[PDB]
Amino acid sequence: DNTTVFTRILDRLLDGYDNRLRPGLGERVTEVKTDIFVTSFGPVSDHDMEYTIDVFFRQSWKDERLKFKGPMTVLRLNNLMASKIWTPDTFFHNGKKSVAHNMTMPNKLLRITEDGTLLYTMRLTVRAECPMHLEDFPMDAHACPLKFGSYAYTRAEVVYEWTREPARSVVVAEDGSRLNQYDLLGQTVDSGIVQSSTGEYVVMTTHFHLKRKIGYFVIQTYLPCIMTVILSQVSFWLNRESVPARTVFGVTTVLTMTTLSISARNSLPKVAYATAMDWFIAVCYAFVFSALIEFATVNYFTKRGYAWDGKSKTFNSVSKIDRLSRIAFPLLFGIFNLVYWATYLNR
Amino acid sequence: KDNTTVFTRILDRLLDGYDNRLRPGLGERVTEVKTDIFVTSFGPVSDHDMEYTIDVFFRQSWKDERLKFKGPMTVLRLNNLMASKIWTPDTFFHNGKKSVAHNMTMPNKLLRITEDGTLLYTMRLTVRAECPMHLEDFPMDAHACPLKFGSYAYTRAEVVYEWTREPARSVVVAEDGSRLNQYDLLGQTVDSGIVQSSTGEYVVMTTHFHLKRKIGYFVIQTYLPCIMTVILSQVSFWLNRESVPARTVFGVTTVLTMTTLSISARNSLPKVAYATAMDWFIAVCYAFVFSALIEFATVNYFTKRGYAWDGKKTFNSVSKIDRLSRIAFPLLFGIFNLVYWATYLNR
Amino acid sequence: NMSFVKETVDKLLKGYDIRLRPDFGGPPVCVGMNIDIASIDMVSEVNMDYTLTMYFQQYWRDKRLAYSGIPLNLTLDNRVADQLWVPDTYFLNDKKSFVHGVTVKNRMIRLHPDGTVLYGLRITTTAACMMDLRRYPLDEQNCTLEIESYGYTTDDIEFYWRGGDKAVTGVERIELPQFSIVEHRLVSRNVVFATGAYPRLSLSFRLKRNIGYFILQTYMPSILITILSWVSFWINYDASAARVALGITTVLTMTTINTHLRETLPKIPYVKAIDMYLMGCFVFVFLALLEYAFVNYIFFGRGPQRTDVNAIDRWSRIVFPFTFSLFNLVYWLYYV
Amino acid sequence: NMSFVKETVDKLLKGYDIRLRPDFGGPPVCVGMNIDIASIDMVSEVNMDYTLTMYFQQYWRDKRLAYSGIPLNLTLDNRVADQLWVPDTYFLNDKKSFVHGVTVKNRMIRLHPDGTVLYGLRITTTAACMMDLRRYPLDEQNCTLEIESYGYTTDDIEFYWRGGDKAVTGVERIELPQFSIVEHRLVSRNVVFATGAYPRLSLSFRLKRNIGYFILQTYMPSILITILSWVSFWINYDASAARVALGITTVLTMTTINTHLRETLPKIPYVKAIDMYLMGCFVFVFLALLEYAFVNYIFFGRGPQDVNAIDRWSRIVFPFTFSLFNLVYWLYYV
Amino acid sequence: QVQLQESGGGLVQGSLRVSCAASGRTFTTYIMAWFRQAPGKEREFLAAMDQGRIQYYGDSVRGRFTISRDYAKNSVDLQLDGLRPEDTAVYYCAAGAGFWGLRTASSYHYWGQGTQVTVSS
Amino acid sequence: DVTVILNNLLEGYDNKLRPDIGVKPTLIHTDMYVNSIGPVNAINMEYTIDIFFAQTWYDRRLKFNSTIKVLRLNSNMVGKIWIPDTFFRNSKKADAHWITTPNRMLRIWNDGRVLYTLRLTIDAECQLQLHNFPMDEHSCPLEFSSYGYPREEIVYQWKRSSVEVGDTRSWRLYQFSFVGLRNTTEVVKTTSGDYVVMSVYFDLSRRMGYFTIQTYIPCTLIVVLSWVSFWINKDAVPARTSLGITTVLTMTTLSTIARKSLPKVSYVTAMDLFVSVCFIFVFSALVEYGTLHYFVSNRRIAKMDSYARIFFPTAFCLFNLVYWVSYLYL
Ligand SMILES: *[C@@H]1O[C@H](CO)[C@@H](O[C@@H]2O[C@H](CO)[C@@H](O[C@@H]3O[C@H](CO[C@H]4O[C@H](CO)[C@@H](O)[C@H](O[C@H]5O[C@H](CO)[C@@H](O)[C@H](O)[C@@H]5O)[C@@H]4O)[C@@H](O)[C@H](O[C@H]4O[C@H](CO)[C@@H](O)[C@H](O)[C@@H]4O)[C@@H]3O)[C@H](O)[C@H]2NC(C)=O)[C@H](O)[C@H]1NC(C)=O
Ligand SMILES: CCCCCCCC(=O)OC[C@H](COP(=O)(O)O[C@@H]1[C@H](O)[C@H](O)[C@@H](OP(=O)(O)O)[C@H](OP(=O)(O)O)[C@H]1O)OC(=O)CCCCCCC
Ligand SMILES: CCCCCCCC(=O)OC[C@H](COP(=O)(O)O[C@@H]1[C@H](O)[C@H](O)[C@@H](OP(=O)(O)O)[C@H](OP(=O)(O)O)[C@H]1O)OC(=O)CCCCCCC
Ligand SMILES: CN1CCc2cc3c(cc2[C@H]1[C@@H]1OC(=O)c2c1ccc1c2OCO1)OCO3
Ligand SMILES: CN1CCc2cc3c(cc2[C@H]1[C@@H]1OC(=O)c2c1ccc1c2OCO1)OCO3
Repeated sequence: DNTTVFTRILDRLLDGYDNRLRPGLGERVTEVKTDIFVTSFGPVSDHDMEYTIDVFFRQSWKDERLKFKGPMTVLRLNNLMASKIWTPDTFFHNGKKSVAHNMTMPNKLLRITEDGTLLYTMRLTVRAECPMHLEDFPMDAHACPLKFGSYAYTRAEVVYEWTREPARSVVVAEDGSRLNQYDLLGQTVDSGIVQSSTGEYVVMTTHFHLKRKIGYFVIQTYLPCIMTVILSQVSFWLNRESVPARTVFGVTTVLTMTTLSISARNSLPKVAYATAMDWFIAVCYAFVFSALIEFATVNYFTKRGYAWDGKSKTFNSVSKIDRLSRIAFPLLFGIFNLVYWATYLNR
Repeated sequence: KDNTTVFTRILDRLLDGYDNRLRPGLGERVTEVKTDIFVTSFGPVSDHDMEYTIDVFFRQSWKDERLKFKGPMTVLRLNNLMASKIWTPDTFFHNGKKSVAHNMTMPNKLLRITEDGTLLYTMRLTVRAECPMHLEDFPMDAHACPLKFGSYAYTRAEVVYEWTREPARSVVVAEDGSRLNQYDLLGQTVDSGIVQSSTGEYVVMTTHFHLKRKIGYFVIQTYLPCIMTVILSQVSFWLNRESVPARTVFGVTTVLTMTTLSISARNSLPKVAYATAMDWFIAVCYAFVFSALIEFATVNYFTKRGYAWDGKKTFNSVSKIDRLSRIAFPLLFGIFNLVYWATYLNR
Repeated sequence: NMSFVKETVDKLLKGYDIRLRPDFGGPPVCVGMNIDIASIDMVSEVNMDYTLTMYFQQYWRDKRLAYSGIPLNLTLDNRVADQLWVPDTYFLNDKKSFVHGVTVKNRMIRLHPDGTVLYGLRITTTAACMMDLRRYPLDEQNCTLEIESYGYTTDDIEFYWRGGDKAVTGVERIELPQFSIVEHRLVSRNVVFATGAYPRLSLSFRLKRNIGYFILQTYMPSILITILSWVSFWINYDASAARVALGITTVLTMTTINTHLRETLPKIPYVKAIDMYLMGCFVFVFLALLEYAFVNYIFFGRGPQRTDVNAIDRWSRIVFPFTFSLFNLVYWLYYV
Repeated sequence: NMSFVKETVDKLLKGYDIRLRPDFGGPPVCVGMNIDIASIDMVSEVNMDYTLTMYFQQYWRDKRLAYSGIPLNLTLDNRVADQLWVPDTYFLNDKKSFVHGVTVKNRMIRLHPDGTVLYGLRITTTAACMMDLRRYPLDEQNCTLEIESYGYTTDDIEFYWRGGDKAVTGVERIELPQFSIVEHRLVSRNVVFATGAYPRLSLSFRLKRNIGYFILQTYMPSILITILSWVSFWINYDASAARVALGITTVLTMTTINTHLRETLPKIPYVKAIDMYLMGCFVFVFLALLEYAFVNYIFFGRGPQDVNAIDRWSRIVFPFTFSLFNLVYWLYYV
Repeated sequence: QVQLQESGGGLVQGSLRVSCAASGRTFTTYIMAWFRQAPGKEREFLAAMDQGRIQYYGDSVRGRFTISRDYAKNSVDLQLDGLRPEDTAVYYCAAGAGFWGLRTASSYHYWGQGTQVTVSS
Repeated sequence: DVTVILNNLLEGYDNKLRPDIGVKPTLIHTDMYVNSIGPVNAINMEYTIDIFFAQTWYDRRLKFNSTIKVLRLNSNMVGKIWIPDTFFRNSKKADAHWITTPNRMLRIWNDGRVLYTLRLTIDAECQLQLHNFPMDEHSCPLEFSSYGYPREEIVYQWKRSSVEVGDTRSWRLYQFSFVGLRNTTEVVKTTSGDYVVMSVYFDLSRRMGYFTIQTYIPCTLIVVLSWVSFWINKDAVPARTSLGITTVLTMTTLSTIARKSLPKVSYVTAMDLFVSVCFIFVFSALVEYGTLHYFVSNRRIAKMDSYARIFFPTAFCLFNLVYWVSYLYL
């Protein structure tokens, strides 16, 4: 008895219905309320300057053409009928390649409340477009936007909203971080207006705020360069007569800084300016360069070729520029570390 | 109104009694499909996959007697929706891996009807064909990359493919369609062959493209550093016979440099598992460097003392095998270069 | 034997509505799940996901599809599954998934005379599992697969594992080159949400990473380079270009090992166990050259001002292998 | 109200033919085009192309769709576009392109009372370039986009940039990570063939490559390694292992820089301008150890058969030679 | 050094157009804004245009004013419309890449010199 | 005429039903013309293969009496005839081609004989047991059966000329060498019911002659280069030290290569064993110089060069004897 009335309601919905045109095309603006549930904020590619996110994307809008009367108050349609009802063309302004899933059935729900207010809760996967300012690599933070609006319809035709308080509408799942590089602090929900060539559009916005973890770069990139510079300054406490030892030392510490430089620049998008890591590596490379130049200035003033014996003709003294550089270079490197780590942990 | 009515009536009564399943000349004759290709952008030949992207217009023409008409025009333009209800020959590229019919912004198909019945079917294709490449003479080689295409279900007795123009003028590449990083397109070559099978005998149009790899990149990246490293290994002979750590550092770290050159000349190079000519050259140059340090071990066996010649007791004679290695190794290196660059440039 | 079966099929599809749940006003239909796994293809730590290829089979009964008079189980063509009711089951972990289409789209319909229908898809999914990789490579992840009805609540549909202990077969026929499966589980439960209570099953695994690659590739060379850093203590202190070149080429070798393992291992930019280990070994080889610099400044520098070189060498042979052994003890007790 | 609008759409699309060109016997239809570029995603020097995301919009006045009695512009659902006429426009430079499909497929049909119809498409296309990388990384590229009608000739269809020089917008929004857009030009032309003159448009760019990054990564360390090669000149000839370790470890470091910039940079196997600079620096570093071979053979070999002359001469010659090399390089390419 | 130089009038009974030039940096990828500070030490958000041309507005001033940018000449332009006497304050140009942003003064890290606009009846 | 024949065939034909659905199992004679085996992915354990896949069966609901005797049709009849649901059991990716037309075909003869042939590229899966790398042989399968139909409903059978093979010189086989080929038949027991599973095994083995001139010759020569130190005097200590430690660095530069074109399997291959024992020998050479320098100079070790010059080449030649004989001949 109930299924008979149900199939009669299903048959007599779409009689005289037209899915080509907006509900109230001359009457009112069509208010569409929107809810988002992020199940995973997937992995953020720095080379492509993009990110991946998975959402359940709930919509709701009142359609006068789909009132009904029956036993129940709420319906649940096929996608065969959800392709036969007007549905607002919500595209994503920064989408690169996005997928509406259909395993196993198409992931589309359409509820009809008995007043005619639809509820259309589909499940997506969004490969978005977050432009990154990388002056402060890797000690930086930036916002990544998720921005949707209607495509064909203007502000005069379709106006979007949120289903709740706006900061509570976009809900990230608790186990839905799914990042290794960055660290999601929180979202910021907003609403805005574009001026395209075709008219003003209501454009929603969710920002996602991301700070990069820096422990990997302190272990891999910063500390080996620091210890290499510490070695290049250390060599001064070898004696001035051991020319091949300090020579091999200086040139191969420059080779070590070369290896660290190229391996640190490899794992990074090829931006066209000076990242903070590039400043650090270049100045450390300059220190290891200046150490070997200082040893050359030591070697030019040697006058002798043999070592001081362990018991006592003349001998060499420790050169004065050795005693100068032993105080000079670690002080300059410590001053540069204070300036660097005080400048770039502040922004 | 008159032209639209006549045109619409001709289109609506063109498909009277037609079947798409049957060949024109079903039991009568052989369908004479006449093909023509304009190659716009001959894309990147991939050495890593034995493939090449070709991006072609593809025009083929045949006569359908069932679809003749009268009227003011001789030329009838068709929608692709109406052209899907007309027989077209099942042409497939024999060595195509994965090719794409373009669908922007419409499907890029065409079908004109001449009033006598000779059709005209142009479409923009993009074929990732298979080119069997042999790297026995890397990088001093030529390749022959074909396009083999025939019908699939219709044999030699039922369809015959021809070329529209004279075959030298049919497959014409663009003047601005080189788009090769690492080759010269040295002229195409056509043929109209016949290839047997188990399910009958079929008609195959081949079109070979003849290529030639440029050489100068591997000269400046691979050949010149190996040559200069071998000459730098020969540099060690013109020292004295007392500087054991210096000539030792020469003989060991030049082997290290040749190892680095072998690694990062072979990694940027597709992994065929046989002896390419570059690998022959790098292995022989590596053998020269190894022979240089074996020469120094032979020298260092016969030294008898640890002091070199003063500015002003007795001293060392210059070694005889140092006097013979200067004549031996650069002459052998020149002989091997003449043998190499005289052998592999006749190929 | 063809006409009668054809008439029964055409009677079953006559007047059928695909938009009607079995027993639409009354009880929940009990759809029974049954997975057979072909393979796990890859487990990517970068995108935090695995890739599962499986045979995914659903048992339920719809009494509109009951037939009598035939003693067979009527296996139909897969194109009749567009003309039946099939459940709206999805995968919550699904990044990317497709039913294969060679040489047809891989579906089955196998009807039973009491109305029971089997429905088998052949699915390659890419399920998303969060990982903690702070114990890489000595870790054990687990990764799941969440199966759930989309629109029907638990008032309308129910789920169960068909043969609830041994539904998912083929788990132990899987040989991953990089991991090992300790054990799988089968959790049957019902979520409660704001819109209603939905049924949800969840196959889970427990992967263990095999460390035979990492000992041979990443740990043993670092150990042997760190041992070769210590040969300078058995070298006399007068030889500067022996001990300096030894310690310098040793820190260069540790730098090259660290950079090549930064290249070949999957790029996971936070702190892992192999990073702590390689950094600690680099610190050891660093101190083994600071020792010689300290010895050279004591002998050749604090000589004429007028503290024993052989004492520092003997005490270093006592300390550095014992310190390295304590470091290995703390490491291989902590990360196990 | 709404019933009149529904009856209006139904009688506009009553008896409509989706194969007739607008004014099928009369004049050619004018299609005015309009692009809002969202972004340029990647510029791949290996594959010689670029990925271009835009809003490709068209205008043509179709007199079979002119309504009356309604003041508002009829913006229909995008699924009426399978029931209309559209131009057969394609892209000559294209490799692989797609109208986006989330959440529904991105079209718009915005009708107008005279019969003007807007046709919008959010297209992420991939357009090819022929790149002159012979001056890499100091090049100026010219990447275009070539729009052409497919079946209709210029007797049937006409293409113009709607607005002259201000059709294509949003190029100033584009912030490429390594390029910098000098200039975009807009070209409208009919292309004479043998089969018939076809219309063509041409969006184009110019991409000046940004060069301070290679000063950071690639040029500066080769300069400093080249200067560290010279340190052997200010060392006594008796110290053999020092000058040999200098020259040898210096050519080893140059080998590592050349190999990891063979691996780091985009891989295009012909002669570039960074390759000439790196190979020239390798030649200078090689000559600076041939110098020590020259010194050691003249003193310790041809002693019984000057050293400060050769060293003092090289200290003046090699900096002048290297500065002349930098002068020739950075004025011949720039 | 980044210089955010302002312009525009400061007194009316009407309309007003207040611009804000930039130098030292290409701000194409940066969210530029206008603020307002009455005597009372409160930085109130007014308007912001994103890199993707999106106008965000303050809540108290929504629909009254209009923000636009010249992305080529690197400037932001606030068009004033229908001025209350309570629109009497200093107008602060700002730029940034707003982090916990678009409404909060601790997101913008580049600032204008501030321009007084005095409106009475 | 032939149009009338096809319209008479399609009348009353149910393509939801197996032919002979209660009568007998549908016997299918299959055939396979392999174009090319693509590059065998050793890491993901795939391999590409491009085939023509031909099936025959008798459908007695497609009988027709005429003069034509054969219906050499397009791909247009395919969606209306019962087509067997043959899936490839170890495929990860498989595509029938759709350029320029659907690459399918259909030939209906008058007694009901039906030929169906579609062109397929397949990224088939096979497990690669990477013991004895790079000297290993394999047999990568290609299995197929019906999907929904059991043994009682569909039986496959090979024809007499079961796998027809092209020239093998046009194939995309970089590293491996095509040495063998066989077919088989098994019947599996899956949960839905017993399935007749065909298979084709592709026997592949190596072209070894690459890792000789990439890794084996350099590792052996650098072991000899480590031995070079022994014929140098004891009192040149920086030369011996630089020899040992830079030889170790170049061993590490070669152990870089040792796991290039492989998945991260967690056992010792022949390549890993070779590179590891060479690294152990160079390690032992430098530790030997350390024990020669401290036990003599810094304070029979005093003659230990004359012991090492015989002891290390003997152990290396015995290691090459045992290694190469065990991993080639056994
Ligand atoms: C990148 O690379 C592209 C491709 O090379 C560059 O694009 C080229 O830009 C130039 C400059 O804008 C273009 O030249 C101009 O063409 C226009 C259009 O004229 C066309 O249509 C006319 C009718 O509408 C027709 O009369 C023209 O016919 C001429 O040219 C054809 C060519 O075959 C010839 O056969 C005829 O005999 C005529 O000579 C043509 O079809 C034209 O209006 C321009 O003229 C102006 O500018 C010139 C000086 O340049 C001046 O003398 C004139 O008085 C007038 O002011 C001009 O000729 C060229 O067409 C573009 N190339 C292509 C393939 O379209 C691009 O500039 C590069 N850089 C960048 C940054 O993108
Ligand atoms: C990059 C550094 C560049 C430094 C450039 C420096 C260029 C420069 O002119 O240096 C001079 C001198 C270095 O001389 P240095 O100590 O190397 O050499 C001693 C000097 O020659 C004495 O004159 C000798 O004694 P005497 O005459 O026979 O009795 C002594 O002989 P012996 O004891 O062997 O028998 C030599 O060792 O430095 C300073 O005085 C402090 C400068 C601090 C500079 C601090 C710079 C940061
Ligand atoms: C890979 C190369 C392998 C070479 C293997 C070569 C193996 C081999 O045979 O070596 C022995 C010898 C090396 O001679 P070389 O000149 O190096 O050494 C001299 C030789 O030992 C004299 O006997 C010494 O005389 P004396 O008693 O002190 O008075 C003399 O001492 P001093 O006067 O200086 O104090 C030494 O300098 O070579 C040849 O005779 C020609 C070989 C031609 C080899 C041609 C090779 C091209
Ligand atoms: C598919 N179902 C029902 C419809 C629906 C509609 C939605 C939604 C999720 C869901 C899911 C299901 O319903 C939930 O409430 C929910 C769902 C799945 C996963 C969840 C959920 O809450 C926390 O985690 O998020 C916003 O609008
Ligand atoms: C799409 N248009 C019209 C139809 C057509 C049909 C074709 C063809 C190209 C074209 C192009 C257009 O027409 C041309 O004649 C032509 C076209 C584009 C580019 C060309 C052309 O000739 C040389 O370079 O190559 C073979 O058959």
